Order: sequence, then structure tokens, then C-alpha cells
Amino acid sequence: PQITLWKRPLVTIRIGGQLKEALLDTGADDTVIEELNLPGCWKPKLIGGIAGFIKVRQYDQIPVEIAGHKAIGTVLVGPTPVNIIGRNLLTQIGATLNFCGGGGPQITLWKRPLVTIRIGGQLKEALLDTGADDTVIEELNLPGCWKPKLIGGIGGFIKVRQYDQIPVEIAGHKAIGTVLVGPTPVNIIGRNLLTQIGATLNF
Ligand SMILES: CCCC[C@@H](CN[C@@H](CCCC)C(=O)N[C@@H](CCC(N)=O)C(=O)N[C@@H](CCCNC(N)=[NH2+])C(N)=O)NC(=O)[C@@H](NC(=O)[C@@H](NC(C)=O)[C@@H](C)O)[C@@H](C)CC
Repeated sequence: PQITLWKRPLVTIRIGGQLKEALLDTGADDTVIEELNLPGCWKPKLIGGIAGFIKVRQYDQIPVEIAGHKAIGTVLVGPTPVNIIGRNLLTQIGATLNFCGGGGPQITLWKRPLVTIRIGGQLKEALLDTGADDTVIEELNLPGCWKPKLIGGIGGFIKVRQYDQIPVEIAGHKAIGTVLVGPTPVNIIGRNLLTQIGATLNF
């Protein structure tokens, strides 16, 4: 399918025989699913996100059907806020990110989808994250007014400053919208700006 990003990219998956809903997440290295039992052997791991680390169980070589497309790979199980399909399995199903519905750059997901952005006069690197509602930038002295906000994900919540109507050029494509500023470990471009540049998921 071709999937636009006006709403969260939620799909049905089948894993262990069970149907579950999960988010297609270009900003996730790995696939992480809420607590459940998987047939077999696992090992403990820690993984990180916007707001810290959590402990998970790693299962290897697990068959997963994602909207009808077959994958077999690593699934992490633990207290994730949302079930997420990460790049380890998105690559198996042939998923790419495409600008302007395919006329613009194609970005494969073998490595993190990092691109150059321009914001407040400054050039920065940022991750294109289909699993982020909002755009979150590293502490930057933007002039202007703001409101407090808290945003969540793996590890909990962080406090940020919400600025509106901020221009953000992404790989040469102009966007303008809300930007959240705070201590994120990676600059994140979320769906609020990805939609403005005609970014789609395709497989
Ligand atoms: C789970 C919640 C939905 C997915 C998540 C994906 N964001 C990326 C951001 C990249 C990091 C800042 C992510 O967490 N990636 C993880 C996913 C876990 C994974 N293992 O793949 C990752 O790739 N982690 C690497 C990063 C390295 C960690 N550090 C280290 N190894 N030293 C890893 N392998 O652990 N989205 C988010 O966290 C966003 N949350 C949301 O969009 C919504 N919040 C919630 C709770 O649903 C909305 C209501 O705010 C944040 C940014 C706010 C806008």
C-alpha cells in the first residue's frame, strides 16, 4: 500500500497467532510489542526512547505478518506505550519513505532516516519519525513566545516548550508548523511536518 501520515500509520499484525494493532515507525530501530507470551526462548535487553530506558525481552526469528506481508525477525516484548513496527521488520516488507508521493527523494530504512533540516537560521540533522505525532528539536534558543507541554514515549515523559508557526525546511522542502523544544536525544521530524512535504510510506 501507499500510506499517508494525516493519521497515525496503524496497521493490523499477526504474531504468535494473535491479531494486534501496531504503528509503522521509521524512528524505531526495533519492533516492540506490549507484554504477551511468545513461544520460545528470550533474553533481557534495555532499549531507549524520547524519555529514558525500559527493560524488554528479546525474541529472535519470530514470524510476523504485517498487513498481509510476511516477516521473520526480532521482536522485543515489554511495557511499551504503543506497539511499534521498527526498521528491522519494515525493511523485510520493502517499506520506504517517499517525498511528494514518490516524485521526490526515496529513503530506505536499512539505517536511521537522518536528514538535514533548517530551523531558526540553523542547519541540524533530524530523524524522519512516522511514529511521532509532533516535531521535537534539541535545546535551541528560539526567540518568541511558547507554552509548556509534556510529551511521552519509551521511558516516560519529558517537558518541552511549544512554539507555533515555525518554518522548518526539510531536505530542501519548506514546511511551517509547531515545534517542540527540549532535551531529546535525537531531533525528530514528526507527522505534523511530514504531511506538509507529502511524505508517504510505501510497500
Ligand atoms: C513508543 C511511542 C510511539 C513511538 C515513538 C517513536 N520515537 C522514536 C524516537 C527516537 C529516539 C528519540 C523511538 O522511541 N525510537 C526507539 C524505539 C525503540 C527501539 N528499540 O527501536 C529507538 O529506536 N530506540 C533506539 C535508540 C538508542 C537508545 N540509546 C542507546 N542504545 N544508548 C534503541 N535501539 O533503543 N514516538 C514517540 O516517542 C513520540 N510520541 C508520540 O508520538 C505520542 N506518545 C505516545 C506515548 O504515544 C504522542 C501522543 O505524543 C514522541 C517523540 C513525542 C512526539
